[PDB]
Amino acid sequence: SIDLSVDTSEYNRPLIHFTPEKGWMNAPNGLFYDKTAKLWHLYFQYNPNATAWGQPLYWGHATSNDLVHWDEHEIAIGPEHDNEGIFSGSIVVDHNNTSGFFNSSIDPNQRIVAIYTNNIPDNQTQDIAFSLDGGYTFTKYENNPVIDVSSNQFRDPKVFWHEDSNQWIMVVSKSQEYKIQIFGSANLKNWVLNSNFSSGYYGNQYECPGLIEVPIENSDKSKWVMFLAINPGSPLGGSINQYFVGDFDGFQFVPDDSQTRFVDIGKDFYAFQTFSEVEHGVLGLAWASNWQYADQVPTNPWRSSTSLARNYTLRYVHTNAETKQLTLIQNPVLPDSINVVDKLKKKNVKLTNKKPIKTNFKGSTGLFDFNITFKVLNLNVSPGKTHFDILINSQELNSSVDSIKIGFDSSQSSFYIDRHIPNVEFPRKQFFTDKLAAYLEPLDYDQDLRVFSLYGIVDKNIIELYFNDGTVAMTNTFFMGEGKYPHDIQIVTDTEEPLFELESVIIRELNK
Amino acid sequence: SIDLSVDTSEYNRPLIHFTPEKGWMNAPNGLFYDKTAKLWHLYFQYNPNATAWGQPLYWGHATSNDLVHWDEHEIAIGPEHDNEGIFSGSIVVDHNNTSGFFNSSIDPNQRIVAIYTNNIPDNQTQDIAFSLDGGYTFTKYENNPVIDVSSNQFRDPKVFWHEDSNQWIMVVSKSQEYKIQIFGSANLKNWVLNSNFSSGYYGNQYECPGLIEVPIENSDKSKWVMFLAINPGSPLGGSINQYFVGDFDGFQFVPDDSQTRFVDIGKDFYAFQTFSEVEHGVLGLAWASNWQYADQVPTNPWRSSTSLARNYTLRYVHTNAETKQLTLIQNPVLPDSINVVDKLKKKNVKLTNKKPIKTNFKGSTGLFDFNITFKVLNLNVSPGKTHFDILINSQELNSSVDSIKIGFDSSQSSFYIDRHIPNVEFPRKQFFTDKLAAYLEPLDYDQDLRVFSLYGIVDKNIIELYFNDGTVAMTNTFFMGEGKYPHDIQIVTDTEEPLFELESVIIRELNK
Ligand SMILES: *[C@@H]1O[C@H](CO)[C@@H](O[C@@H]2O[C@H](CO)[C@@H](O[C@@H]3O[C@H](CO)[C@@H](O)[C@H](O)[C@@H]3O)[C@H](O)[C@H]2NC(C)=O)[C@H](O)[C@H]1NC(C)=O
Ligand SMILES: *[C@@H]1O[C@H](CO)[C@@H](O[C@@H]2O[C@H](CO)[C@@H](O)[C@H](O)[C@H]2NC(C)=O)[C@H](O)[C@H]1NC(C)=O
Ligand SMILES: OC[C@H](O)[C@H](O)CO[C@]1(CO)O[C@H](CO)[C@@H](O)[C@@H]1O
Ligand SMILES: OC[C@H](O)[C@H](O)CO[C@]1(CO)O[C@H](CO)[C@@H](O)[C@@H]1O
Ligand SMILES: *[C@@H]1O[C@H](CO)[C@@H](O)[C@H](O)[C@H]1NC(C)=O
Ligand SMILES: *[C@@H]1O[C@H](CO)[C@@H](O)[C@H](O)[C@H]1NC(C)=O
Ligand SMILES: *[C@@H]1O[C@H](CO)[C@@H](O)[C@H](O)[C@H]1NC(C)=O
Ligand SMILES: *[C@@H]1O[C@H](CO)[C@@H](O)[C@H](O)[C@H]1NC(C)=O
Ligand SMILES: *[C@@H]1O[C@H](CO)[C@@H](O)[C@H](O)[C@H]1NC(C)=O
Ligand SMILES: *[C@@H]1O[C@H](CO)[C@@H](O)[C@H](O)[C@H]1NC(C)=O
Ligand SMILES: *[C@@H]1O[C@H](CO)[C@@H](O)[C@H](O)[C@H]1NC(C)=O
Ligand SMILES: *[C@@H]1O[C@H](CO)[C@@H](O)[C@H](O)[C@H]1NC(C)=O
Ligand SMILES: [Zn+2]
Repeated sequence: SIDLSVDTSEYNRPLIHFTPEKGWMNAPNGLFYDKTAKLWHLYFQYNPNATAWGQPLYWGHATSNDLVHWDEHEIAIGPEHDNEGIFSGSIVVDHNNTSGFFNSSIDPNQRIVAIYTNNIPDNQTQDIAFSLDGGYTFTKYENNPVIDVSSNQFRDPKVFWHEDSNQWIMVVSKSQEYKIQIFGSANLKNWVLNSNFSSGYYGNQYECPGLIEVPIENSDKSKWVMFLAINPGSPLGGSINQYFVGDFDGFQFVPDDSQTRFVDIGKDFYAFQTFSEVEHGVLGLAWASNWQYADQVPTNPWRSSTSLARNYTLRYVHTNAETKQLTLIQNPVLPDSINVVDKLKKKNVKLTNKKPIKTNFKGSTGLFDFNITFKVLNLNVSPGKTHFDILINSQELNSSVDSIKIGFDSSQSSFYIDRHIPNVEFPRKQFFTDKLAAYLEPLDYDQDLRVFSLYGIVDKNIIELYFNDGTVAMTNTFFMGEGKYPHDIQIVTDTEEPLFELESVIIRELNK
Repeated sequence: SIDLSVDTSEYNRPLIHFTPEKGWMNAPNGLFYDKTAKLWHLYFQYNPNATAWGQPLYWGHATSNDLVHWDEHEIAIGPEHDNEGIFSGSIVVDHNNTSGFFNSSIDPNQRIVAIYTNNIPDNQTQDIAFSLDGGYTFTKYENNPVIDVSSNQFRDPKVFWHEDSNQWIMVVSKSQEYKIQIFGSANLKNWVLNSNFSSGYYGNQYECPGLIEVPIENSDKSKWVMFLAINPGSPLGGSINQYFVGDFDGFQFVPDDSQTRFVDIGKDFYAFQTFSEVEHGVLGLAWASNWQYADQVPTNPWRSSTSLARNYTLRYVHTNAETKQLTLIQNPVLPDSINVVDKLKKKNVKLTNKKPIKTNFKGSTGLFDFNITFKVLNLNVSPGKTHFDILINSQELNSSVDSIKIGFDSSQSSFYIDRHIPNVEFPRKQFFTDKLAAYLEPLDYDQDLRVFSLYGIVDKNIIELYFNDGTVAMTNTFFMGEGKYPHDIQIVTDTEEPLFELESVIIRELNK
């Protein structure tokens, strides 16, 4: 039912965020690294027959050597019937053949098992499938389901090997009971329920849980981080991801505190999953939309991208002037395989109304990043002027320029985005929150002067912001008018004297 | 420093929300009922010298017989020096003279003690003062402070008599340590620290805690509810109030669960306090703004109102189709001293693009309410049309009408507000979030049809929404252009056939 006569790709298909060539994508699934083939695998909730969610629902599949250049493959897993779906799940590598699926002809690093929710009318079960060809084709286990609790709200298994307790661990959502259930298994087939976990912001239901050891920076120690998706009922409206920091013994997750925190405080970062088989640290990505409007955004013949892959650490950071908290840090994976088409580089710039920064690039890919370290100077200005703005401008088309704005206000110690584009209309835009804010403590002090940093990347219809070296992340989609895409970046202020010193400014036009 | 030559009152001063005649108001303080005088007392953080926060900072004072008609009095409490402030606090009635301040000539119901934070350079302490004239003038205790922990982040005491443990209880914020501290006292002068409580959404700092016994509807049971204000770092940006439900023994508050929930999910409901000496149930109100922009909004010669007084209960409500949670309910206090100028009443209205509801009132007070029960019918419509909208329109003034919109989308089971008023500019409007949403389960089912209810009241610059008989509350200010205020209400949809039946619609023009 997709109309291949209208293609928006030229102006709003991301270059380095994965999108399916056609149809509908939601949650990322089965994320893993093949150490033998040296390949990253992305699977995803996929409806090839429309640009909206529907059954039959499949695992789509793509691979990358570098987490930015993706090759889309044939559908990996499909349902038995048209009114069924292969819902979310994860992949593990069964190196030691605990499952019995793998003989000496399958390299240990390629002993690939998918654990997923099978959705049929009035029933959700956890099922497994194995791949003998490096994750391209799967055979479903003959004795599926591996877990059935007679529920239609029981989904999204994330599985990992727990060395300390010598077993497989599954975290899975009992979605409308607001429980993350922790199961254990010797062989991925026979599972025992070990504990239930309930905390944080409940919203309407629990989805896509995760549980992983995240490294503490400058340390050989880690904490266990429980990830949890809720939708609807996010405090920002719709879908959001949250996390909990604590310890895990193979049976029970015990948070260090009872505080609620979000992974990303943009509108468009949901169903976060981590890659299995990562040698150094923790990598993950999410679905870069919001259930409130994901199926209505003006893209064709596809809807949805993933976020960039991000690298997850824990750092002690000031959440106020007195107090440090061990906080989830994330920074984008952007390797040297990305081409720099053109660059603006400045240092020690005193920003004023007479000294704007303006890119003057020959053309546009619609893919840019900006990297700024700035200091707030001791200058008293009128309350309307305590800010500077990064403007992302389209080309002029039909006599107008569309823009989005990213700013910082020194009186509020807060970043903000305004993704309001007048004259772009789509269904459920009343839920498409335009103004988002993030409070941060200074990254550092230079004498008495507050220092902050900002890294942003814009990729045709998505902007990802990382405040203070990944202390806070904010992911938002944006939809410029037909044919319009990012062409030029400006950094402006209305202050006559300098309130902000840009210690370092690097703005790059990028390409695949 | 206030310019009394410019007065916006005629178009944007609320009729039934308390505002100071001039200057700056923030947190409500010292809320209590005088059972002898039959008088409600409102005190508030008050800067009479500007329409922005500054020291010296005072307790302003107003009284009401009905919680809508307020009489403003002389300042009740002031600081010793100009670089000091009487910060937030509470009042108790010391009926049995545990303090020793009151002889036989002071009616027991009028034995009024204020407990407040004294803010001086580099020090915040808890201090007390007593009134011998029914709360109009205070004498500070000669041995203040009553609590000093050598901190400049130690504020907002809410004190109550705990009958079960036969002592005074103080909840107070150790703001940047993220602790609510619970102290106990025989006499309001000598305090012992009994416990610390840390939970929920931390943001930047803890403020204005509260702890009170709230009744469960249709039962003789109750729970203890801990209230907590955070600012900045609200997930909605800036300032917000949250709550915890559990039990209290006079020493330790123990929540029933570790979930985070907000009292009000509008932008403009902060520093909530409950009235002391309420006979039946729990009444409270808040400051109806957000620290991000409170001191920049285009009102003069005052800034800020309170919310309406609200009546607080607990009810088991569906947060999803399967699961009920004991949830905080709030409904506005709107007594018979409010006059109905005009009303539109409709019932069993099958709403369509050809059947809009439009008020045709002769003039406008700028004060209206709307009370709607509606059913979602089984009709498949295009995704752009799965909603209806309540439009609140200004008069046409120099050929333009300003409006705000409250809607419901049946596909998302969510209400929304859009307070976006283009052309009205003020400092820090980048933080003035325009689009807010609230997910709700149906109030009821009529066979298979989903039933919802909405009560809204608009009072010149503030709209308060109560979804499903107070299941969710949302408070937002809005600023129409110079001279413009609400005049007419419309209820519209774009559906050609009926998707919504308005079972009952009552729209009233009100006056004081
Ligand atoms: C994600 O960020 C982490 C840093 O937090 C990166 O981990 C680092 O990765 C490199 C490999 O690229 C490691 O270097 C190797 O370490 C071994 C053992 O010391 C050494 O013998 C090898 O010669 C090699 O240099 C490095 O140790 C590691 N750092 C930590 C703290 O684990 C990781 O590369 C990032 N991943 C991506 C995709 O960006
Ligand atoms: C707030 O709500 C409670 C009901 O939830 C009201 O309590 C009743 O008040 C009347 C007197 O006005 C008593 O005779 C009843 O016994 C009370 N009922 C319960 C269940 O306690 C209270 O009146 C309300 N207050 C306001 C101002 O609306
Ligand atoms: O249908 C499930 C419900 O609508 C969720 O809010 C979306 O569900 C998720 C998360 O968005 O997508 C998957 C199905 O495509 C499912 O496995 C997962 O829990
Ligand atoms: O001290 C100001 C602080 O940063 C808060 O965000 C505002 O403080 C409050 C709450 O808004 O106002 C009062 C003083 O006006 C103080 O008692 C209370 O904690
Ligand atoms: C859906 O897409 C699948 C996979 O391409 C295809 O085989 C099938 O015919 C389609 N089903 C429907 C209902 O269109
Ligand atoms: C090992 O598995 C391979 C791949 O399916 C299969 O072809 C082969 O027969 C198996 N070998 C043995 C010894 O069973
Ligand atoms: C966990 O939750 C399940 C499903 O509700 C319940 O049956 C079981 O009693 C709980 N188990 C534990 C260990 O709490
Ligand atoms: C941003 O600049 C910092 C400081 O120069 C640098 O170390 C970092 O790698 C840059 N970030 C990105 C994403 O390129
Ligand atoms: C502030 O207002 C108070 C009370 O009206 C008044 O006594 C005083 O003159 C004012 N102080 C300053 C510093 O403006
Ligand atoms: C109570 O104290 C007041 C002064 O505050 C005084 O007017 C009065 O005489 C006293 N009454 C008694 C009964 O001691
Ligand atoms: C409560 O918190 C205070 C301030 O951090 C601390 O000194 C005290 O030891 C704590 N008391 C208890 C009983 O936890
Ligand atoms: C709204 O309508 C209901 C009847 O459905 C009524 O009982 C209730 O009091 C009304 N609310 C207000 C605040 O007027
Ligand atoms: Zn606009």
